[PDB]
This record gives sequence, structure tokens and C-alpha cells, in this order.
Amino acid sequence: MVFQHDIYAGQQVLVTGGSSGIGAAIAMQFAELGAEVVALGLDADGVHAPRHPRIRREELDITDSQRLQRLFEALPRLDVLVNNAGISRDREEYDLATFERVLRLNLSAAMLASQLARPLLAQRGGSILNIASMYSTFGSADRPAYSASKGAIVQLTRSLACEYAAERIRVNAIAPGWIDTDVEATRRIMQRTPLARWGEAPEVASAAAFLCGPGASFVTGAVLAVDGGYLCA
Amino acid sequence: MVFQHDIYAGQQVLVTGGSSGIGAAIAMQFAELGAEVVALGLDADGVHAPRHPRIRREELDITDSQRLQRLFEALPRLDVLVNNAGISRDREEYDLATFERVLRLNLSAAMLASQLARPLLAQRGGSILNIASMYSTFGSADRPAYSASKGAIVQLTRSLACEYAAERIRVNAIAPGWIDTPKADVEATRRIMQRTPLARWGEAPEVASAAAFLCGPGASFVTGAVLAVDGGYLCA
Amino acid sequence: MVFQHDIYAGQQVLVTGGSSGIGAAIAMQFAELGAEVVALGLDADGVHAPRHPRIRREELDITDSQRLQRLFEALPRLDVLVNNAGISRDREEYDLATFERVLRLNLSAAMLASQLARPLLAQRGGSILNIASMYSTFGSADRPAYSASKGAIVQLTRSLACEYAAERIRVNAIAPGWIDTPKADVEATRRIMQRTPLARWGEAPEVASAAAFLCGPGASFVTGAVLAVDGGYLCA
Amino acid sequence: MVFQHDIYAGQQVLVTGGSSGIGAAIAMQFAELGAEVVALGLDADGVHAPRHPRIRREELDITDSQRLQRLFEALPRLDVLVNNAGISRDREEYDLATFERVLRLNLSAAMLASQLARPLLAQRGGSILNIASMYSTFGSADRPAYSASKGAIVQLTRSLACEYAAERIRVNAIAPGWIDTDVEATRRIMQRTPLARWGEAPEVASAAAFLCGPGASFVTGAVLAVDGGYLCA
Ligand SMILES: NC(=O)c1ccc[n+]([C@@H]2O[C@H](COP(=O)([O-])OP(=O)(O)OC[C@H]3O[C@@H](n4cnc5c(N)ncnc54)[C@H](O)[C@@H]3O)[C@@H](O)[C@H]2O)c1
Ligand SMILES: NC(=O)c1ccc[n+]([C@@H]2O[C@H](COP(=O)([O-])OP(=O)(O)OC[C@H]3O[C@@H](n4cnc5c(N)ncnc54)[C@H](O)[C@@H]3O)[C@@H](O)[C@H]2O)c1
Ligand SMILES: NC(=O)c1ccc[n+]([C@@H]2O[C@H](COP(=O)([O-])OP(=O)(O)OC[C@H]3O[C@@H](n4cnc5c(N)ncnc54)[C@H](O)[C@@H]3O)[C@@H](O)[C@H]2O)c1
Ligand SMILES: NC(=O)c1ccc[n+]([C@@H]2O[C@H](COP(=O)([O-])OP(=O)(O)OC[C@H]3O[C@@H](n4cnc5c(N)ncnc54)[C@H](O)[C@@H]3O)[C@@H](O)[C@H]2O)c1
Repeated sequence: MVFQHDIYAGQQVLVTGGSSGIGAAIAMQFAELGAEVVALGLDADGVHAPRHPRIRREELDITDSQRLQRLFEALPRLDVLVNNAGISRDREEYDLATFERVLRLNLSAAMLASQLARPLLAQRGGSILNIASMYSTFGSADRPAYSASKGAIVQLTRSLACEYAAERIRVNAIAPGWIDTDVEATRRIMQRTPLARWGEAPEVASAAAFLCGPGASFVTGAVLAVDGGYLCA
Repeated sequence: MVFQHDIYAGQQVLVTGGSSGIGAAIAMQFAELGAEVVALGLDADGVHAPRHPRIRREELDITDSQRLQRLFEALPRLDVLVNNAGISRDREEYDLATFERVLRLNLSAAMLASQLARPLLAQRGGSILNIASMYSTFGSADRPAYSASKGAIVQLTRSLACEYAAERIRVNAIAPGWIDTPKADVEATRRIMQRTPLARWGEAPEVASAAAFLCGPGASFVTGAVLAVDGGYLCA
Repeated sequence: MVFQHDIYAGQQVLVTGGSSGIGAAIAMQFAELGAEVVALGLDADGVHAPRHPRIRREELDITDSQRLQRLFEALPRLDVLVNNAGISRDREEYDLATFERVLRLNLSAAMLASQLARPLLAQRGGSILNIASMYSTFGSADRPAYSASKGAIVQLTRSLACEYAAERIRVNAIAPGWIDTPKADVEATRRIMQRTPLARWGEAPEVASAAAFLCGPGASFVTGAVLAVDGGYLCA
Repeated sequence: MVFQHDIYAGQQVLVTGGSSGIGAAIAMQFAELGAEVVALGLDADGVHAPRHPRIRREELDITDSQRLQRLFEALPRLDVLVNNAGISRDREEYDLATFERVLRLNLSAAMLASQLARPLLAQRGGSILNIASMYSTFGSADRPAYSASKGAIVQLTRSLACEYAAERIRVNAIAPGWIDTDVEATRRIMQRTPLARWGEAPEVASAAAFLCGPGASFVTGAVLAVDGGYLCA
């Protein structure tokens, strides 16, 4: 409907957390537009993992730094990196070990992946897309580590945008709203969302396809809200 | 070479400030993608005005409220409104009458256009795109009215996003960085370039491509948003 | 019981919208701390107007530009300007004339007052304090002109902070949350309270204490800033 | 000049990174207004450490979680916690171990300190003050971990503001500009600062004394810029 069929033909994309939810939809969207895609994640062949002849599914815990490095070293080419893998442990995040676990996946692994991707992305130029959150803006009483990590990922986006510009690598983020991947909480969220519905994973994916392509040639360091207006209400 | 050719086939777009610069490029981008476009502005047939068989060029000062209303009433259909018209009078903006002139075009005319567009946009749903500025974020000593007006246009974007959502009218903004629209100030260029990670001027079609995305079906869950198209300027 | 009694002894403060609510509390707070204060507003001697021997109450519609200028010209001295006057007409703000009325008071009058104050504030340095809003951040479907005006006042704050810094005039804003100024809407109260971490209305003197800090020598490196005094509302 | 002499009389304050720079000035400011203060940091008796009869100087690496916990357990009372300790390793932050070191001190230790302080602060109510940065807003090519950590600390501030409100604990941050604690870089910074000078440590301290006191009773989740206008230019 929106993009020309082969706009990423001949390109290589790697999506962390590609094995379900938003990552799976992003992987599918790039594959559908001609890219070869590596969908990295846990339970890489599970029910929610994306099936497509141009998507290779790979089981990998990206906090395993050495294993991640080997994977990147084996890649002959990379045009786009999507740092999508993210977790929350809700109120268990008040436990320090758990807080640190959440940061390590949500932030530190994204930093490492970006640095491992960097020499490949510099070959022809390319892009990085990080996934932020409403909690990059609002605080969360129930998930302090998640909120902290998402504030961090926005500043990492802006910092790597500055650093990688000279290598023609653009670095952006999407801040999704409540994406369908407690009656009272649902009602609260829906009342505060102008569009009054859940966001859908493919809607984040369509934004990803735009931000990582040549129509966004002057876009770097940006955070695009894909949230049905939630931030505004 | 990003979008399918007919995304906007059968649709009607109206771009204020369509007679030069960013507005002209936005008008051309929508026309390219199949839309009929009305390009409203001053000097509507000037050298910088967009030429295309699907672009109607119309001379209209949009601060003329009655004339603007008549134009909108004559439209049988409208799918997208782009509130792009904007001016600055630099340090003359310290004069109150001039300050108010800048606000009247940059903000009040955008409010009026949005309200005149609303019943048409509500028919099938549609979108509004406002043009913000780096000065929606940073202050400007040399153009206080411009900066004020662009902070206003961002809150207007968010407010109308809330109001118009129930009519399926999405309302977003682009905050362009420094776009080469007809710079001779060597020192200013150097200052801007030092603060722009991509180290160049933006081009009007680069703003236009973002407009084509935000106003289309790939942005169905995007409303109230401000997208920076600025080469990283906000980050440095 | 926070500030020393004479921090503003020998100084002159002018508060627009000083005749009720937040403005009245700000005027009282500066008067408490030794300042002579002019409280400008409508119904200047009404029930909500601040009574104090160091507060002169003056009836003045600040959209009357010539009258405002005469008042400022009569002042022998000015150290602090508080642009607090603000109005909303809720959904009547969809009417353009009303939209412009709200902008004219909330933004343009603040610009004029700032410029009239400027030569006096430049004598020894001094400060300007603007009053923003939660709707400088969030949009408001029910008051688009109010929200637009408050986004504008934040960018005006930042712009004049840049412009006036070389004259040692600091320019800041407070963004108050929901302040109990004379609520009967049970549903609205419940919505606001659910989103306020401190789970209560703010009180006018609580905004006033922040004003006393921002405009004083403990805030010597604070300019262009917006301080939220909102019980956490922006965070929830 | 600004505050009444005994406004924090009888109260207990703990400042992390209290042994130099901004932390030292904050410690002095609270002590001068009547508080008993623990100034925790490295080189706790060094030249820059604050000397005052109401300031106890304590040598403690706050990444030593067990030692920090013991210190908090020994406190009979706490009214204000200032999470001021912060580091940067500049471009060495591109090394993952170093990136993680910076996060661990700048963010995780602040989370732990806040949680250890929480039961004491809940006794009578009280406040937490975190120290943010210009790089909570702007990215930094030369210090990505620092910028990430400071984006994180702003979201942690907002998250703990939401969580701790019911216990009458207010949680705020100051975003200092360039504080005097490369000719070309100096010139750039000074040209972009409207007040055209360095900020001074006591100027951050005066803001701290306001935010943690009863004149800021309705202020929580706030970030106050103390930056000479830098953010605006
Ligand atoms: N769902 C929402 O409403 C929402 C809102 C805002 C932001 N986000 C962000 O979107 C991203 C994806 O979330 P989702 O909603 O699709 O969740 P999800 O749980 O459906 O998917 C998470 C993905 O991350 C992967 N993952 C987790 N730990 C991993 C590890 N150690 N190594 C490798 N992969 C790992 C999972 O295997 C999975 O593929 C996250 O960063 C999340 O914070 C989601
Ligand atoms: N050029 C930049 O770098 C830049 C950066 C950020 C934002 N912007 C914004 O982009 C928008 C377009 O600016 P541009 O750079 O293309 O400038 P431009 O001067 O080339 O375009 C101005 C357009 O607005 C029209 N206009 C002016 N007054 C009008 C009136 N009274 N009635 C109707 N139309 C009127 C003009 O005729 C013209 O078509 C403005 O809103 C501007 O603030 C521009
Ligand atoms: N009440 C809140 O919860 C709240 C929240 C955020 C911001 N604010 C802002 O605080 C400020 C004060 O509002 P308030 O709640 O105290 O309201 P209020 O209605 O009690 O005060 C309005 C004041 O402005 C004056 N005013 C109105 N029109 C004027 C004119 N033409 N000329 C001169 N003075 C005029 C009034 O006479 C009065 O003194 C406003 O800027 C408002 O937007 C209020
Ligand atoms: N100086 C500036 O311009 C500036 C600007 C913005 C933010 N900040 C922030 O202000 C805070 C203080 O910085 P400063 O400029 O005073 O720096 P500084 O180096 O003078 O002081 C840092 C303090 O943190 C302590 N510290 C470091 N590692 C520690 C550990 N493991 N355990 C305990 N204490 C430790 C040090 O011993 C010292 O007391 C930091 O959070 C910094 O990011 C400073």
C-alpha cells in the first residue's frame, strides 16, 4: 500500500528481538520490501516468529557479548540495524539485580550491537533504529528500570546520531504507545489515547521502513512517536 | 523512489505557503503521488511556484479570513491540509504590531485553516500537517515572534490531535532544521554546520518526503507527533 | 518560613493578573520579602485581590497598550516582572476572534510588558517570570488557544532569555499544575487526582514560593528554565 | 543571603559524591542551613572535601552494594538524599565494560541509594534530589554512556516521583549546565551560553536547598535547568 516493492532489495537488515511482537513485524516489513533480514531473539522458531523466505531466524541471547560479536563478524554486509529487543519485570525491577538485568538488555546490548554494526554500516552508509517508549517521557512507578532504560535509549540514539553522522549512518528511534503484542488500567490507557485503541505491531513497522530508507535522508537523532496521541492527552 | 505512485490518487490536498520553498516541494510531492493539490500563497505564479498539471496555483493572503473561508467552501473534497505558510521579520518582531503580524500568519491562520478544513477532512478522515521549527525547541533572540509562534503551532498540533481524533483526522508536525530555500553569512553558515551532525543544509524535498509519510496510511497510529527533519541539529 | 525577610527589600515588582489567584499570591510573597509590588489586573479591589501596605492595586486591562506603556513610564524603578495574567474561554476558543483574544492577553501582552519592563530591568539587572501551564506540554482539545498560547509563552521565555542575558535579565517560567484558584466536576477532579502523584490540588502560595526562588539571587545561573510546580502531574 | 539560617535544623542529609565539586557545595549548603550531612565519596578527606562541624566525611565506593546498605542501616534518621555521584570516561565509553561502569555508578547506585533511603525518608516524609545534565537532552558523541546514564536518571526521577509520592517523598532533579568544578570547545560552550560564563557549584547548591525544602512542597518529578540558558540557544 505505501512503499514500492523492492526499495530494500539487495540490503541486509538485522533486527534484535525479531522473534515476536514489534520485532517480528519489523522483520516482516523489511523482508516484504526486498531486504534479507536476520531476526535475532529468544525462542527464534516459536509461534510468533516471522516466516518468510528472506528472513533467517536465529536463536541468540544478545547479552552474550562474545556470541553477538561472532555473529556480526560473520555478516558479509549490513545496511540497517534495529535494536528492538526489550524486557520489563514490572515491580521486581525494585530489586537491584533485576533492575540491572533490564538495563543490560534494554540499553547495554543496544550499545554493543550498534558498535558491532558500525563498521558494516559505514561501508555504504546505512541506519540504526532504536525502540523507545512512552516511558522515555513519563515515569513508571511499576517499572522504574524499564523507564530508566528507555530514557537512556533516547539519549543513546541522540549520542550515536552525533558520532556516526561522519560515516553516513543515521540513528533514530520510534517511541511506540501501547501496542497490542487489568480492566481499570485498560480503561485509563484508552481514555488517554486520542485514537482510543491499541497500536498494532505493523504500524510501528511501517514507521521503521520509512525512517531507515532514503525518504528520511535528513532525519537523524529523531524520536518518532507512534502512539495514537497518548503523549498529548 | 520510496512511495507507491498512487498512494494519494483521487485525494485532494491543500498546501498553504505552496508558492515557494518547502510548501512548493510538499505540493509537488503530493501531486507526484496522485493527489490533486491546491497551492495557496503570495506571488502564486512566481519563479519558485510549483508547476504540475495536478497543482492549482492560487494567489491568496490567508490572513484574509473571509476569502479563505470562500475558498474552502468551494472545495468539494479535502483529504490533507498542510499549514506551511510561515514568516519571520527578525528583529522587527520586537515591535508589537509586527510581533502580532507574525503570530497572525504563523498561528492564527493555521487555526482558521484547520477549522475550515475540518468538516471536509471528517468526511473520510484525513490529516493535518503543520510546519514547526528548531525554534519550537530553542529560543531565538533575533526572532521572538517566530519562536513563540512555532511553540504555539506545536501545542496547537497536540490540541487539535486530541480534538480531531474522534473524526479520524490525524494532526502532526514536522520540525525542519535548516533547509536551503531561496546563507551568504559565512559565520552563520559555519555555526549552523558545526551544530548539524549531517554537516549540510537540508533540501525542501527531504521535508516533503516526511510529509508524504506522515499524511498517509503507513502513519495510521501517528497523531500529535512532531518529527524532526533536521540533520541531527536538535541533538548537538 | 524558607526565605530571609529582606531578600527583596528596596526592590520593585510588578505582577500582571495580580488581582486574584496565583498572581495575588505571588504579589503577597514578594511583598512579604520586602518588595514594593504593583498588582495589575481587572477588578483590582475585588474580594480576591491582595491586601498589604506594600502592594499597590491597579485596575488595568493590559491589552490597552498605550495605558500599559504610560504605567511603565511612570515607574522610577523595576527589578522583577511577573507575566501572570492569563485567560481561557474553553471551547469558545474554536471561534477565531476568541482564539485571538486569548492569544492577545496570554502572549502578546506578556511580550509588550517584557519590552516595556526591559529598560528598567536592565538598570541593575533583574528578572522576568512567565506563567506557563501543563498545556505547554499536553494539548487541550477543550482549549486550543490556551494551549497554543502557553506553548508560545515557553518559547517566548526561552527567546527573551537569550536576548536579555547580556543585560543581566534572567527570564524563566513556572508551569503550574492544577492549582485551586477561585472543581465541582466530580469526574474531572477524579481524573486529575488519579494523574497527580501528590493526589491533591496545588495551592497558590506554592507557586508563589517557587517564584520567589527563581527571581532571587539563589537562581543567578537559572535562565530560560521552566520549573514544573505540579504535584508530579507531568510524570504520570 | 537567600535562605533562613536554620531551615534544615535537626534534619539529616546524605550526599553521594560529597567529596568534591557539586556534591561538596551541596553538602556545605545543607550544613550551613542547619542539617547534619554525610558527605559520601572517594578521597573523602582530600583537598576538595567539605569541612564543617555538621558534615561527616565518609570514604565509600557506592558501587559496593553491601557496604552502602550497611551505611544506610546504621543511619538513625534521613530527611534528604542527594544522588550526586557521577563519572564520565569520555571516548573510552565506547568500550562496553567502561560503558557499563559509567551506568553502574551514574544510574544503578542512585537506584539502590534511593531504595535504601526510602524507609527512612518515609518516616516523616522527605526528598530525593538527583543530578542530571545537559546531556539528558543533547546527545554526546564523546560520552555516550554519560549521556545515556543522564537520560536514564531523568526517567528514574520521574518514576520514583510517582512511586514514592504516597510516602510523602518528593523526587526531583537539577540539570546543571557547564559547571566549573580545549580552547575551541570552551569558545563553543561560551558562545552557546546566554549568560556567557561557567556555572558555579554553589549555584547548583542553592537550587538543591530550595527543591528539598518546604517552599517546593508541590514540586515533584521536576527537572530544573541550572545552565545559564545553554538549553535555549
Ligand atoms: N508492546 C508495547 O506496547 C511497547 C510499547 C513501547 C515500547 N515497546 C518496545 O518494543 C520492543 C519490543 O517489544 P514487544 O512489545 O514486541 O515485546 P515482545 O515480548 O513481544 O518481544 C520481545 C522480543 O525481545 C526478545 N528478547 C528478550 N530478551 C532477549 C535477549 N536476552 N536476547 C535476545 N532477544 C531477547 C524476545 O525474544 C522477543 O523477540 C521492546 O524494546 C519494547 O520495550 C513496546
Ligand atoms: N527554511 C527553513 O530552513 C525552515 C526551517 C524550519 C521551518 N521552516 C518553516 O517552513 C515553512 C515554509 O517556509 P520556507 O522556508 O519554505 O519559506 P518561504 O519564504 O520560501 O515560503 C513562504 C511561503 O508562505 C507564503 N506566505 C507568506 N505570507 C503569506 C500570507 N499572508 N498568505 C498566504 N501565504 C503566505 C509565501 O507566499 C510562501 O509561499 C514556514 O512555516 C517556515 O517557518 C522553514
Ligand atoms: N489555576 C490553575 O490551575 C493554573 C494552572 C496552570 C497555569 N495557570 C496560569 O496562571 C495564571 C493565573 O491564573 P489564575 O488561575 O490565578 O486565574 P484567575 O482567573 O484567578 O486570575 C486571572 C488574573 O488575570 C487577570 N486578567 C485577566 N484578563 C486581564 C486583562 N485583560 N488585563 C489585565 N489583567 C487581566 C485577572 O484580573 C486576574 O487577576 C494564568 O496565566 C493561568 O493560565 C493557572
Ligand atoms: N561539572 C559539570 O559541569 C556538570 C554538569 C552537569 C552535570 N554534572 C553532574 O554533577 C555531579 C557531580 O559532578 P562534579 O562536576 O562535581 O564532578 P567531580 O568529579 O568534582 O565530583 C564527583 C564526585 O563523585 C564521587 N564519586 C565518583 N565515583 C564514585 C564511587 N564509585 N563511589 C562514591 N563516590 C564516587 C567523587 O569521589 C566525587 O566526590 C555528577 O553527577 C555530574 O554528572 C556536572
